[PDB]
Order: sequence, then structure tokens, then C-alpha cells
Amino acid sequence: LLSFADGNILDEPPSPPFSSLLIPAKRFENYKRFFRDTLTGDKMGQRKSQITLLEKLQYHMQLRSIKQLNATFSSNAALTSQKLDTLMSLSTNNLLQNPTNINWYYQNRILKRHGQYLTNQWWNGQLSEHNAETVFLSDIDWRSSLDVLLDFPDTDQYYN
Amino acid sequence: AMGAARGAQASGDESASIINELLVQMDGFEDNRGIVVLGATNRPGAIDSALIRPGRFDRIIYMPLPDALGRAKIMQVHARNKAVDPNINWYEVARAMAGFTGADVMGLMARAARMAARQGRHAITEDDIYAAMENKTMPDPIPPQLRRAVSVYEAGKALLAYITPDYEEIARVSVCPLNVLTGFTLFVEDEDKNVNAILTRSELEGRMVVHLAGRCAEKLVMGEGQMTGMGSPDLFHANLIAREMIMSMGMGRRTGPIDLLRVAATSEGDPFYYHTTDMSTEQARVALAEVVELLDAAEAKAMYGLAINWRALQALTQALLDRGTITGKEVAHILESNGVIHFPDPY
Amino acid sequence: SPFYYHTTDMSTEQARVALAEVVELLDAA
Amino acid sequence: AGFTGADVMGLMARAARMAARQGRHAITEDDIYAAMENKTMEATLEASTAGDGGGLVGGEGVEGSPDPIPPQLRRAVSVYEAGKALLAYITPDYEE
Amino acid sequence: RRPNGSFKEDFFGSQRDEVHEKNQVVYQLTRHAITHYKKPFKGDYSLAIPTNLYVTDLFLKLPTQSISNLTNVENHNLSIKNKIQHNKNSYLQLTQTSPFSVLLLKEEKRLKPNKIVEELPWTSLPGEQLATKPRTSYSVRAKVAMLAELSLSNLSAKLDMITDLLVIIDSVRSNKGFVVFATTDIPHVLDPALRRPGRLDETI
Amino acid sequence: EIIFFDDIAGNKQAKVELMEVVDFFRTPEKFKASGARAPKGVLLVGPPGNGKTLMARAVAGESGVAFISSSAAEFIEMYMGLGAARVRDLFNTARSVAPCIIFIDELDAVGRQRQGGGRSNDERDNTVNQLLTEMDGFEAEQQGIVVMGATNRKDVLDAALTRPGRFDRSIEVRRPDFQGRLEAVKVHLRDKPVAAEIDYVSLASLMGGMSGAQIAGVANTACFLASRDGRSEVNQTDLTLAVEQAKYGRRFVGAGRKKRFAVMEASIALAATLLPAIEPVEYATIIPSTRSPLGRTVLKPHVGRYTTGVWTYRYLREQLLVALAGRAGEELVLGRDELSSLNQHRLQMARQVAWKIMNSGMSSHPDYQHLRGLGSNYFDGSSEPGRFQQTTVVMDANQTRSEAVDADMEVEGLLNGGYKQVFELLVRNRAALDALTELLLEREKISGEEVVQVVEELGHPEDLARRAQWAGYELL
Amino acid sequence: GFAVRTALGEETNFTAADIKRATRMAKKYVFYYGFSEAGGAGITTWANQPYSGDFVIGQQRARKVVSTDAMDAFADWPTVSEDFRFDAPSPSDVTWHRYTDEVRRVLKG
Amino acid sequence: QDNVISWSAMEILMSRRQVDLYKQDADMTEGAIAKLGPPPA
Amino acid sequence: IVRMLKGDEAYKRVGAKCPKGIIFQGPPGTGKTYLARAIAGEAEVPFFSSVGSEFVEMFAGVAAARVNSLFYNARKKAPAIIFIDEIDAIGRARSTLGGDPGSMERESALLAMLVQMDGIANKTEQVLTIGATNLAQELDAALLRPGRFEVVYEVPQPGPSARMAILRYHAKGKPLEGDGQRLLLKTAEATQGWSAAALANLMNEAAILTVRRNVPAISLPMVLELVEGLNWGEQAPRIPDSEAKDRLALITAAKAVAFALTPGLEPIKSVTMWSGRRGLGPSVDFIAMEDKAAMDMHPEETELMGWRTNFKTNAAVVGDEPLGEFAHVAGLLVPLYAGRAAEVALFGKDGASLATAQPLADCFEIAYYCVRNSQVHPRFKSLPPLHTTMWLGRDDAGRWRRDPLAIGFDEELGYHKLTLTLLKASWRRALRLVAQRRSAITKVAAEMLAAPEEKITGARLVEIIESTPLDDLGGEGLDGAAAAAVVEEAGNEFLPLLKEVLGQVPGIILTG
Ligand SMILES: Nc1ncnc2c1ncn2[C@@H]1O[C@H](COP(=O)(O)OP(=O)(O)NP(=O)(O)O)[C@@H](O)[C@H]1O
Ligand SMILES: Nc1ncnc2c1ncn2[C@@H]1O[C@H](COP(=O)(O)OP(=O)(O)NP(=O)(O)O)[C@@H](O)[C@H]1O
Ligand SMILES: [Mg+2]
Repeated sequence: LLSFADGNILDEPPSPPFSSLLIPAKRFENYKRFFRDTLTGDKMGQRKSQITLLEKLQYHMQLRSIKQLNATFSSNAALTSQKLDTLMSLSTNNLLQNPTNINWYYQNRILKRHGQYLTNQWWNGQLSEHNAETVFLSDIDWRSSLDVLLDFPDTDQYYN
Repeated sequence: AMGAARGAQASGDESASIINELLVQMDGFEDNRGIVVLGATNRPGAIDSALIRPGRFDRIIYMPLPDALGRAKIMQVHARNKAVDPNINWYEVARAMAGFTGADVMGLMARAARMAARQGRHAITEDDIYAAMENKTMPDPIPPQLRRAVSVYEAGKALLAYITPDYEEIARVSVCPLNVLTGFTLFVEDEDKNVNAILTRSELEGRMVVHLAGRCAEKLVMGEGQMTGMGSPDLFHANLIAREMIMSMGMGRRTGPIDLLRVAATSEGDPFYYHTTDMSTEQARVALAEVVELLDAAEAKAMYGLAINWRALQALTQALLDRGTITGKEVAHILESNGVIHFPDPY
Repeated sequence: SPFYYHTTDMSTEQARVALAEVVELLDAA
Repeated sequence: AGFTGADVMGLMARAARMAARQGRHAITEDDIYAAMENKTMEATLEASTAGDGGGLVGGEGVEGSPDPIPPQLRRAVSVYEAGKALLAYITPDYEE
Repeated sequence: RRPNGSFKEDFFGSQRDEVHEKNQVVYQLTRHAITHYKKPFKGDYSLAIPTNLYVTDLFLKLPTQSISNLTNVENHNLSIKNKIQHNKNSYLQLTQTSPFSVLLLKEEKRLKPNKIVEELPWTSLPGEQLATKPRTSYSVRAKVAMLAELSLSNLSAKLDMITDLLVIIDSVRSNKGFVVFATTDIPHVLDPALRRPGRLDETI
Repeated sequence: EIIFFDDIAGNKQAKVELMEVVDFFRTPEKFKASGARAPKGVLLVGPPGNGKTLMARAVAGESGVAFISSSAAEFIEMYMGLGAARVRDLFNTARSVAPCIIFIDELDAVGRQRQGGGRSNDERDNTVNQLLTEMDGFEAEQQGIVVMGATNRKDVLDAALTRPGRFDRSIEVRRPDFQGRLEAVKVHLRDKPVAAEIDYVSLASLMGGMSGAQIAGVANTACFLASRDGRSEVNQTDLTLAVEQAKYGRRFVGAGRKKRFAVMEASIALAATLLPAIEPVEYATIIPSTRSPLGRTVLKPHVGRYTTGVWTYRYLREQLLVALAGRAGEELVLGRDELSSLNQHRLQMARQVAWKIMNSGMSSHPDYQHLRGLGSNYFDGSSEPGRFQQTTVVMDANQTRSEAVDADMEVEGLLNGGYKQVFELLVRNRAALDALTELLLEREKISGEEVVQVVEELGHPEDLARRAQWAGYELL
Repeated sequence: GFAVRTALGEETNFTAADIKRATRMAKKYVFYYGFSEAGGAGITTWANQPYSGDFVIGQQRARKVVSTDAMDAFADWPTVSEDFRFDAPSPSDVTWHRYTDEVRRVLKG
Repeated sequence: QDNVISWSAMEILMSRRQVDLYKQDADMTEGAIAKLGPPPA
Repeated sequence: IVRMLKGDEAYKRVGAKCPKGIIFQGPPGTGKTYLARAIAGEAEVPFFSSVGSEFVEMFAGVAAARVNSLFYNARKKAPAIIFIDEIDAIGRARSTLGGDPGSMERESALLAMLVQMDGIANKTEQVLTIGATNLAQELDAALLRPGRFEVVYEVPQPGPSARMAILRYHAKGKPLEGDGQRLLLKTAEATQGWSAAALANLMNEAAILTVRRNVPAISLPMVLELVEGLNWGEQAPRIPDSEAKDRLALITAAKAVAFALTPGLEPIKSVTMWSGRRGLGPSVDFIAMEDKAAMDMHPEETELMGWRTNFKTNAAVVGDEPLGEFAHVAGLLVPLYAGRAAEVALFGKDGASLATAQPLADCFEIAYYCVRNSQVHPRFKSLPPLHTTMWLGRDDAGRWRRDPLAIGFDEELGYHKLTLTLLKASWRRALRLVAQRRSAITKVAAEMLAAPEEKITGARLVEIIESTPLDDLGGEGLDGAAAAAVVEEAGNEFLPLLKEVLGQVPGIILTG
């Protein structure tokens, strides 16, 4: 009865049931995100996280509704609706054919991401205090100097 | 409301006293001849421990969700004191009421009454029933080659699920319905299948072949360089079957009767997961060899079963390319009118 | 509160030596 | 060693029980030693058997545990204990 | 069991004890672990002796297997386990208005520890729309804070009772003429202060 | 007391906004021709100390209507239903005295999310929903009274409370601006005996970062120190000291520990002055404050990088050198056996820089150079609107078991080669280092011009040549 | 422990209580403070900075400050806010080998 | 039909030609890669 | 229901009975009180309004007596309507914990509420009850049992047509510039996710504004700025001019030009430099659902775009040969390397910044999918149908587990070296693209810097990319180091590789 510490972070403190500290759990949540998005998927049988049928249906319904508003207020319905809901009925047969997965990348790595650009990236280590925690916890403010704003990022986390 | 457990909202004064009185009346100096206390609740776990002990409250009876015939009988028995259609067949209407309860059936027939009254008619007709459900509710976009690929996939899979002995019956085959980019092949679900019956080896191999069918059809008709990744869940299930035949039922001549996998059900994602065992490199390699042999043989048999039915395959994929959706009867007829060749059954 | 009572994070090359020493103690006994 | 007064009184009551189990009324010394041994064995035996587990006790009748403890399995325990006590006797400065 | 741990002097540097006291604790601990195995009243229902734990694992559990040769797993064929704690052959046999709406949305809103987390678009959903979402479903900080709060509040409800239990159990040997049977299922989770002589010694 | 708008300083938009409501309240001039109904509620959000109260008093005064203000300190109580009782009381009396202005403080402490939590919520949210049925509720209206609430953070309030229709307008109250401080300090001196040689521009460009209450406290300490000194007025130097004591704090330090401070600050300043990619120094002190137990060297904030995010690679290497310079100089002067525990956090900062170089795809490994970071990036929302925290996950699926050893070996090479480099740098410039430490020891605080002067008159010729080559370029 | 062993002539469990303490300090000598020669200078790629004692579920006693171990804890500056904590990626069991070897060299000297 | 099973998974599900072409892209030491394919080495 | 409640005289003929109770549930701002007052006004019957909080007070038993008096005198003046808004504070589910008096009085009032409302067993009692909540899950299930609250109705937030109708009704009595119809249409398809109260408040604030700034009627830009600033807040200031801003503009222009040359992507709407938000910088923006409906594209058009054959999207043409979910996805790695490639081409490694590192750090995931999970890599298409990447699900403790046969699969099949080959090829492609389109990137940057709103439109960007000729790869400003890796002689195509294999067998003669 002796472990050898194979797959884990080297020194980790205990968790709220013992120690009220919340950093290990905050890193574990991103670990689980990585698992679901790269390795396994959300059900047994998927190549990755995929856009479900319920959503492919909701995209169709949003576009249908916007197209109607437009034409109708500027100025073949219930059939599509009923067959679309009986399409919704499946929602669980995991053996559906989804030929491509580029919509996931285009929606989750271009539209929610590097389509944009973050501007708070780094900082020179020489602040009015000897730290960044002390500055962020200081009494008054130190992010004002026109008086533009100059802030610093949080420290990056690593988890291997 | 009275049969709450201890630690309820009291200090040993009110609810305690009424529970003790219920006890004394049921137990202490009972003269209770013929008397029956037919208590009713919906969460029987909350009742105090002192009340369900032997003698006091022991019989417990459960009422489950009614089924098609149950709710059909409910609708019949409720139709007595009302002005419903003189004669309306409605067990098929009950099929549209899946997942309901008796209370919801009462409410739905009352809604139908109100819907008929809104129409001014003093006689509730059948459509009002349907009307209930409706008021509670409130060119070619696709390129050619994609339609071709998906249709060939579904054609192969349906063809091989048809000629295989003892498989389920096709219920629908659709390719991009409503221009939603998707394709599938539904099989009719029955309550007749008893899961306690064991699985022969022949049945498992037949399922493996049916799963590899669609990928093999794509490879045969369109070529390797045009194969996509749409046939992935079938691949997963084929590999799952092939691993369970070797590591969980001892059907491999080289591993032997050793048990290395164990299906298990979740506390109710997915319904199931597995229990595995840590193997060494020797054992793992000896098992991988057999799994690979099984999968390769299954692929070869699928290729032959498709190649000897080329005319039926052509007819079916053309029917899918022009119609978009087919049911079971129509695909059976298309396949029979073209000379389909069933696999034998040696048993 | 697989059961494990101890835990170590020494490298594998020191674990080899430590276990060799334990084993030769047991052999002498 | 390490006992208190409560331990001594509990031991004397247990010794009365152990003297009953041999058809006697008065406590002897071997009844005190047997009380100590019985305390210890009770403690272990109660921690092993605890659920569907089990497998250590040997006189209850049920499938796991035979009734008269086969003699081939008693010779072995005698050999085990003889070796252990002999080694503990010839080792200098060991306990007694 | 009413409520040692060295993890305070490793990561939190508390170190509120004199050096001689720590040394004494260490001496007694090594001697106790090594030489009090199978000794009456001194080496007993004690969790500080590794051999007692070995014995319980040897007669109660099934044989444990070694580590695996796979990657992306911890040591065995499994993933890392949570930080804060809240028959058949094949799978081919494991695939079989008020109440509807209210109970669906009632069981939909509850907290689920094993849900991953969703991500936001770096340009958050516009204002009011964001308020339609439970906070614990798109932010790690909120979910982890909720789980920690739950676990700690649940822990803080232990409230040892062994004192009055102890006195009223020691009470009944001054009376005469009745007997008291106390039955249980898990005698090892009981406190050792009850098993002390004079309170509950006779076991059956 | 009665307050007017001009007694308040800055917040020009708050005024503009809280002005429309004055126009709508006392003199409904044009809003019949516009067709606009009157806004019913205003939410004043901002940090505390920026006076989000006297603004309510000012709007109520300049509009000239009753002003019954009550905080939630009398709204928090555990007895049966009394919160809703006091809410009904305040609201029905405001309806009786209508028109009116109901201002309420402490809204975040009561208007939190309705959920289970503790037992108090069986009461706490009860009061809240009574609140909810007073603003809109039934009755379809009362008069159109104005209800205003002061809260620090809007993100914590209930969803129903912050909805358009219960709080129509929402205005922010930030810390005073440059001209905001200019005006707020000068309106705070007609109540002070002051001299005439006062130019508020120096104070406005010197008190940047403080809240209004802190400016008032600055004036208070100025007056009290003028009294305790024996004078009758306060002039330039007077204020300067006051604000210098209010900002940089005010403990004994041995003369043996003081030289460590001096050596490390002088080494950091010499490094940051001789490296052409780092900003120029602005001042260096050795006087510990109440929160930083050692000296500080402060650099001129380069606005370009801070606003765009263009932190090049050259700059990151030089920042590594700067982070190690302190320990380099300590070991150079006081000998290796005297390394101290004053460079723990500078070592953590050097580690941060060295790992950011590797994880930002700047490495020199061919399999890493311009291609990859370390693992998978996942961002999370911080305690603010625009703040995101990064996380990187590295598993067997992206690191191949012998790139871990290379990551370690290269980060180690960076750190230790950087240390050797900066050590040789300080070796070549010993004279300037000792001169700087003597001057720092004798003055206890110096500015950038003295540093640059000393180092240019005492530095090594080759380092000065390099420093002169890259002297004109804006960004590097 | 070394005195007991050199007087009695035989090893005891007294050593058990020393090395433990010593090992802790030795790690702090190599990783956190950076006094050793691990790498050419003493700067390693990883270090374990303490956390404040506020996180623990603390207690209260009537004792003074410990002789050294609580008095030499005055030179640490623990971490207080959670969103500014730094933790480098753990070493790689071939770097860990060399670092623990540096600890061993210190202890043996 | 194979009666000797190799310690490597590459040699089980690949042809000899494919192995001799692809074995340079494996994540193993050189002494391991030199043991796969044609025994010429 | 109010035609039935008020002398039905036609509903009684078919015995259609009224529901004895209704619940209105939905988010805040939906219209439950408004609707209550509406039905009251059209109800012409006694209407008793209360709140579920006025019941509990200082003493005990008072809440029960209050609900008793309410329901009793309501039964006395039948037929009537009761309306308890926010029963959440009174109809809360009874817990099992908490010995405080407040719970006592609350559940006692709950009991009284119950026994009274089921106290309509005299069916002719035509007392109708209505509750409104936004916390429907907190209700005790004893309330929703049949015979007490038979029906609940959900008030959803409005869709596009309902939003246009609300903005139509709440605009009678206000001045609207030109045709108000198109204004209402635009702000209806621009206020997605809004409630009804929010739209009403939007109309009111607009009118206040017109006065405040001397304008006769409300126009479209003013209401657009209104809705934006109400969504996000105040409008942050632009970026100060520097030499850092020039490099930022250059890398953003390189990202835009690379997004506009990738085959098979959605249309680009605009390229901005200001973004008016706090924390965010420049952006590249693509069309939304509105422009899709206006242009009539299939909702998932970016997926189908991997199989069409002859078309043109921004400045990329594909001709009579489709991409294949491998080229289609691995085409994404070039726009992610464009900024870093522009920097390394113009300045060298010293110019590599932290601005360009965050996209670059997200390419291993895409390439790992392309190589391992996609199952369409040309190397693994020709193996037996083995699944080398199988995980066998999670237990209730939430931990995954692995296919036990997979000892050493990822090391022997070579997924890592393949991924790196893909990434290095992509990097060289990006370098060449950036070296060829140098002048185009220069002009896009210069033009978006000297713009009115620092914003350029997609049509103009495409026009710039199309209108200027390619450069010459001759090392004009190509850093010297990156000027060697750009004449690499890519070796792109397969046929010149196949003919050098076919030239080894003697029988074959090849033509052109
Ligand atoms: N804009 C301002 N102009 C002038 N003085 C201001 C301003 N804002 C705040 N003050 C000063 O702040 C003090 C009163 O602040 P106060 O209203 O009490 O802050 P608060 O909003 O109530 N938060 P708190 O005081 O911590 O509860 C007075 O000394 C005012 O002179
Ligand atoms: N169908 C509608 N048509 C027009 N305006 C509407 C409509 N529904 C609601 N409104 C407007 O929305 C406001 C009324 O909403 P309200 O009655 O407060 O809704 P609610 O659902 O009761 N909100 P809450 O009490 O916070 O949960 C007024 O401005 C109405 O004019
Ligand atoms: Mg309402």
C-alpha cells in the first residue's frame, strides 16, 4: 500500500472540505473542458464535441422566423413546422450522419475567439508596489496616469 | 401532511402528539374490527419510521404511468357522462398521448370540450382532441456530390440491414430531410424483444457486418479518396462489439475464457460504461490480433454481400436520389422488384 | 477517510535503489 | 502496561466470564491471561468480518467457515506458532 | 467518530507548535505504528497502524491490480477524480400541463457537479440576455464557489454528541433489574470511547 | 443641509443625465411636444467614496421636492416580516407626500440574488419582492415618483430589480478625472485659509488615482498640520507633503538591512538605465511603505505598449535581465554567502517571464519556434467586465514525453544564461553602482535625471555606446 | 539525532524526527530561495511558494511564538489573493532527478 | 493468418511495405525503430 | 375564458368547464402584470389584488386569518377574480429544515391557501384565481396538484414579429423620421434577446433624446447608438496614435487579407479598428443571420461550402473540384498564422510580439483534429476498420476510462510528427502568402487607419485585394532570414511526383 505519484501535479494542497482553497478545482474545470473538446466528446461515438441536431434545428427556426417577419410586415407554413418538430423527435438516436465538423470550429474558434482581439496582455514588473497583488489590493488606485488606463493581466495558470 | 417523519416542524408538541395518537389508535388497545385506514401519498420515503413498522402500515401499493391501453380505457370511461362523439375509435389517439398521466388525460378532454365550444358546436368531435395538442404548442440548397455520398451510404446500410437474417425492420430512410444536413436509417422499435435472452455468435457477427455496410458501400461506389468521416458511430459500435466478443465472452481461441471487460449501467450522457482490467503488453497484443482479424473478416463479408446485389443497390440509391425519403414497405418493394439475394441462415 | 497509505514523489532512479535496499533487508532477515 | 483503573476493572469482569467458560467459580491467573488474549482476538475478528467479506473465523457452520477446523489445518498452525515462539525465545533482549 | 494532519506545515506554513512537541509526537507515532500491532488495549481499533488496514483490505475487498501501461490516465485506467466531493453480457441489453413544465424546469435548474462548463464569446452576451442564464453554467469561479460552499456548510453540521451519550451510557450500571441491548451494523465506525470498559464491552 | 449641482465636482454626464430628470420633475417644458413619459428610476453605480449621496441630495434640492432618504441598514432585520412592513411604510408615505424622491443606500446588501443559500433568505428575499411590488407592482402607477438607489456593483443585484421599467436610467460615478480633480480640489479650499501662490495644476497632475473623500482628507490633514505647525495658511509645499503622506504611507530599519535595500535598488536602476529596450527610470526609493517591505524602482509607463499590446521579443529578454539584476548586484557587493530572502518574488517574476516566452511561441526549438505554445488555452471571466484569465492544459496528447525535458532545459538555459549576462554587465560597471548606492543611502529617494546623469558620467564606454545607438527609436 | 548515534553507538528513531524537519528546510533552500548551484546559478524552473494560514480552518491557543520555525516564518510573504498565484509547470522526472539530487547534496554536506 | 505476434502495434495492422515507409514517424527511441521492418537494419 | 366566466350560455351547452386556477410564469419584463390588469379591465367583475408578502407580520396566525378573510369575502361576492402577484413568497415549497417562526407562519398561510382553494368543492362557486411568478420551480407541488392550479401558462420573450408589433404599438404618439416602417423593422431585427419592458423603455428614452439634442423626430443612427449603448454601456475612447498603433494595424490587416483569401469561408462584413468596447481591440466581422436571410443562404452554408464546385466567396475561387473536410479545415491554419508571418517577414524574430501569439497558440488543436479524430487523413484511410481512439464512458463519479487494448497506439502510429508536418507546411504557406500580398496589406492598413470611423467594409477590402498585383518575392523588405524560406520551391502538387514513379517501369509512355 504505497503510491508512486504517476499522473498528477507535483505538490497540491487540499480542497474546500479541508482547506477552503479554490485553485485546484479551478484548474480541474479547464482540465475537463479539454477532455470533452479534444479527446472524447459528449457521447460514446462522436469524433469531438459536435453541434447537435437540436441546434441545427434552432438555426433553421431562427432564420425561418426572421425571413417571415421581413417579407410579411413589408407586404407552406405549418407543413414544414410539423415535419420539423417530428424531426426534433429524434434528438437521441446517436447513429446520425454528420459529414463534417467545420461549423464547430467556425463557431467556437473564430466567432467566439480570434475574430476578436484582447488588449490587456502583459506589463512591466516595476509597479508602484513590489507586486501585482499588492497593487490590485492597494488602498487607492494605480491604473491612471489625458489620464489613460494602464492595467495588468492576471497570472496565467498551467496544468500538466 | 400528518405522516411526516420526525424532526419535522415541531418541538415534540403538535405533530409528535398526532403521530403518537395515530399509533395508539392503530396499535395500543385496538378494537379495530373491519376498519381499514387507506392512507394516500406520493413520496412514501418521507413517512416516519414508527408508522411503517409491522402491524401499523405495511402494505404499500404503487400505481405506474398508464400505457396506450390504460389511457384508452381512461378516455372510454370518462366518455360516459359527457356529449362525446357517439362512436370514435381512439386507441390510436392514445398513442399520440405518450408520456402523459391520467390527470393530463382528464385535462386534455376538458380542453377538447372547450375547443369544441369555441367552435360553437355543442357536440365535441374528434378533431378537438387534436386541437388540444395544437393550442398547447403555440431548387436544391445541397450540392450534388454531397447528396450522392449520403445517399450511397444510406442505401448500403439499408440494403444490408434488409438481407440479414433476424434483424430489425426498417421504419424510415431519409437523406437531408427539410434540407437539414443529415441522414439516417431508423429501425422500428418493439417491446417484444426480451433482453434476458442470450446473444448467439451469429447474431453478433451479423450486427458487425450491418454496421460496416455503409462505409463499404461508399468505398465501393465512390472510391477511397472520396470517403468522408460520416460513418463514425457505426465504426465505433462495430469495434465495441468486436472487443466484447473477445474480452468479455471468451470467443477468441487464443485468449481463452478470461474476463477482461464488464458492462455496467449508470445511476439512472450515456446509459452505460465499462469496467476494464490492466493488461500487459503480451496479453494486449494477443487480444488486438484477434480483434483485427474479426473486423477484417466482417469487412470482407460486407463487401461480398453488397457486390452480389449491385442491381438492387443501384435501384435503391436512385430512388433515394430522386425521392429524398422512403419508408419500410416502399424500400422492401423496391428491393424485391430487382432481385435481392438474402443471406442464408444455417440454423 | 485502490487503497494507499503512503505516497512518494521521488524519481524512478531513486525508487529503484530504495526498493533494492528494502528487498535485501528482507532477504537477510 | 499503559492501563488505567477502568482497564483493570474491565479486565477483572472479563476474567470472571473467562472463568465461567472453564467450569470454575474463582478467578485464577490463567483466566486473567485468557481475558487479555480474548480482548485482542475479539478486536481483530470483529474488524475482519464486516459485510460480505469474512474468511478468517472458522467455526460458525456457514459455507465460508467449517465446523471442526480440519486437523491438517491445525497441524500447520501449530508449526507456525512453534517456529515463531522458538525464534522469539532465542533472540537476546526480546520481549518475554 | 468525533472530529493528525501534516499538510498544514507543508503548504500553509502554520507551524504553531514547539519543536520538542513535534519531535515527541513523531517518536510516539513511529513506536506505536511498529510495536503496538496486536497488543491488548494498546493497539486496537486504531487507524494509525498500517497492518490493521492491510488486514481489512485483505479480507474485505477483492484483489487490487497494478497500474496500467496507457497514457492520458492517472496510474490506473481512469482519469483524475474530482477535487471537491459533492448481470448482463453486452451493451445490446442496456438500451431500452402543471407537472410537465414545472417538474421539467425544476429538475433542469438544479446544480450538476458533472457538467463541464460552457464558454462565452469574449464579447459577452448582451446585458439582459445574460441574466436568463444560471451563473453556474458559464463561469468556473461561480460554480467552484458554489460547490465549496456546499461542502463546507455540510461539514459544519457534524456537532459531536459523544459527551452526553457517554454520560447517559455510563449511567446505567447504578440501577438494578433491567437490561439494555444496542444493535448496529457497522461497529467499526463507532467511537473508541464507547468501546472502553464499563460502557459497551460485551459484543455478540 | 441643502445641496446644489455646482457644489458637486465633475461627473459631467451624471449632471447632464440627472439634469434631464430635474427638467422633467419641476418644469415639464417640452416633453409633451416630444411625447416622452418621465423616467421613474435611476441607478447610481460606482466605487464608494465618490459621493453617490450628495448627488441625490443635489437633484432633490435643485428640483425642490421632498427628499426622504433611508438606507437598507434599517431594512435588514430577522423578525417576522418587518422588512416588507418598513418598505410599504416608506413607499406609502412617499405616495402621500408625492411628488417626492426616494433615495436608498445599501442596495447590494439586500438586493442579492433570490436563492436558497442560508435560512435568512426565507425572510431576506421576502422583503425584496415587497420592494418589487412597490416600484411597478399593481396599481399601474402612483404618481410617477423618482426612486434612486446607490449600489457599488450592478452585476450582483437581482435580475428583476435591474430591469428596464423599474430602474429606467443607469449612470456611472467613476473616480474624479484630471480636470475633475482640478475642480474638486479648488472647490474644497474656500472653506480653508489658504495663500495665493497656489497653482492647482500640480496637484491635479499629482493626486491622480484618489477618490473625492481622499481629496477632502488631504485638505483636512493640510489644515490640521498647519495648526500643529504654528502657521496660518498652507502653500505649495504644504499640500505636496500632505498628498505624499496620504499616498506613499509614513517603523525602524537597521543600518545593516538598509544597505541591502540600497544595493538592490541601485542595481535595478543601473540595469534598467543601461538596457536600450527598457523604459527610463522615474524615481527610486528605499523607504518601505506599509505594504511593500523593501525598496521600489518605478519606470515611466510606455503608453503605446500598454494600450495596444505590442510587447516584442527583445523587450521580454531585457525584462528577464532586469528581473534578475537585483540578486546579481546583491551577490556582487555583499558576497555569495549573504544572498538574502529579499529576491523571492523577483525570482517568481523571472520564472513568469521565462515561461511566457516558451508558451507564446517564441522559443528556439525547431518543433516549437513559430508554431505552438505549450498546450491548450482556455479563458475565464475575472471579477470585471473585460478581464479574462488564461489557462493552459498540457497532457500526453500534445507533448510527446521528450519535449517536456526540452521545455525544462530551455527555460533553465534562459534563466541562468540571463543571470550570468547581467552579472557580467554589473561587473563592468562597478563604479556607477557604488556611486548610485552611496547617493541613494544619503538621500533616501532619487529621481530619474540624477540616475541617468551619474551613469552617463561613470558608465563603461561600450555600454554607453550601445545605449546611444538605440536612443531615438520609439518602440523596440 | 547524530549526537545520540555517536554516543550510543547505534541508530535510533531519533533521526526520524530530524531529517523530516531538515528535508523541509533543504527544499526551501534549493527551490524557493535559490541559494544552491542547481543549473550554474541557483535558479530552478519551479518553486513552491507558501499559502496564507487564512485558507486553513484555523484554531486559537494561548501559546507564544515558536522558537524558530514560527519566528523564521517571518521572511516568507505568503500568497493572499487567488487570482495572482503563480505555479510553474511541474518538472519532468528527469529534471526532478537533478533537483532532488541537489537537495541530497546539501543534506549530505 | 499470423502465428507470431510482434511486440509492436504497427507491425500488426500494417503491411511490410507500409511499415518500412512509415516507421520513421514513430515516437520511439532509435534502438526501437531499428527493430521494425526488414531485419537488414 | 372570460366569455365563459361571464354568462357563457354556449359553453355550458357542451359542459366545457372553466379551469379553477391559472399560473402565469416566465422571466421578468414579459408582461404578466400588464396582462393581469388587462383581463381585469375587461373582466367587469370584482377583482381582488394582493401580494404573497403582505401576509406575514409581527404575530402568529395573522397570515392564515388574512388569506381566510380574502378567500371568504371573495366567495361571498361570487363570481369574482382573485390575483396574488408573486406567490413565490407565500407558495414556496415547504422545506424539511429550519425551526424559525417565519417558516411556521409561512407554511400555515400555505395550508390555509390550500384548504381554501380546494375549498371550491361546490363546483358552482365561480371564484377564479391567478398567480404570476418568475420563480416557478420554488412552488410546492401541493399547489400544482389537479383541482387547485389546473393550468400554467408560460410567457416567452418575444420573437421578431412580436418585437415589431410591440415597437409599433409603443410608437403611436411619437415623431418618426421618414418612413417609420423600415426603422421599426431594423430595430426589431437588431434587438434580439430583449423583453417587452425594455423595448418600451427604448422608445421613451429616444423621445427624451430628440428634445435634449434639438431634433424633430427619431432617426435610425440615433436609435442604433441608443440600443448599442444600452446593451454595453458607455462608448470607450479610441486608441491613441503611436508607432505601436501602426504595427497593430499592420497585423490586423494581414489577418483580414488572409481571412479573405481562404477558400470556403462565410462573407466578411467589416474590418474595424475601434470596437468601442473596454478590453477589446480590432476585429474582423462576418455576416449574421439577418444578412443571411437578406441574401438567402442556407443556414449552415459554411458546411456545404466544402462540396460546391464552381464559386467565389470573398476573393477565393474554387473550380470544379471540391475541398474535402481536410483541405477545407486545414485551410484555416493560414489565417491564424498571418499576423505572426507579417511580423517575422518585416522585422524578424525581434518583431514577434505578444499580440500575435494567442491565435498561433490555437493551431495544434485544429491540426490534431485534422490528423487524428477526423479519420479522413490520406494515410489512415487504407487500414482495417480499427478505432485507435476509443474511450468507454464515464461513471457516476465522473471519471473517463480508456480502451484497454490501446497500449502505445499514439506513439507507434505517429500522430505527433504528422501534426507537426501539417503545421510546418501551413507556416510556410502563410509566409509565402504574406510575402506576395505585401502591398495589399500595406494599403488595407493605411486605408483603415485614415478612415472616418476607422472601419472598412468587406466589399472595399475585397476590391483592394483584387485590384493590386502580386509582388515579386525578391527580398525588398523581407528580413533576409525569412527571404530564404519564401523561395522554398513549395512542391505542392502530386502529378509531377507520380510521373517520377511511373518513369521507373519500362512499358509506360506518358503524354501531356
Ligand atoms: N464628486 C464629488 N465632489 C465633491 N466631493 C465629493 C464628491 N464625491 C464625493 N465627495 C466627498 O465625499 C464625502 C462624502 O462621500 P459619501 O457620500 O459618504 O460616499 P458614499 O457614497 O456614501 N460611500 P460611503 O461614504 O463609504 O458609505 C464628502 O467629503 C464629499 O465632499
Ligand atoms: N403584449 C404587450 N404589448 C405591449 N406592451 C407590452 C406587452 N406586454 C408587456 N408590455 C409592456 O411591458 C410593460 C409591462 O410589463 P410587466 O407588466 O411589468 O411584465 P411582468 O411580466 O409582470 N414583469 P415582472 O413583474 O418584472 O416579472 C409595459 O411597458 C407594457 O407596455
Ligand atoms: Mg409583475
